[PDB]
Amino acid sequence: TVSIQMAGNLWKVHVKAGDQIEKGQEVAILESMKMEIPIVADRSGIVKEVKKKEGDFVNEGDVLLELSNSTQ
Repeated sequence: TVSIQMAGNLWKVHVKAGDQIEKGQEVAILESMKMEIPIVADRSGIVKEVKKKEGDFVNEGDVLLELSNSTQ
């Protein structure tokens, strides 16, 4: 699974089900602390599903997405 690491609102998201990501690739952006901060893939994989959308509330450990390689 991949998850947000801080409280905020999920400024934008760049994945969809069936997309592919690689460790350290950008995946979303998080608005908090009166800044915007990138969110990067904890691991590579095909995206199985996305659990969030643009502007949704997010938190530390709150899920962003699920993979066709999430350990498994």
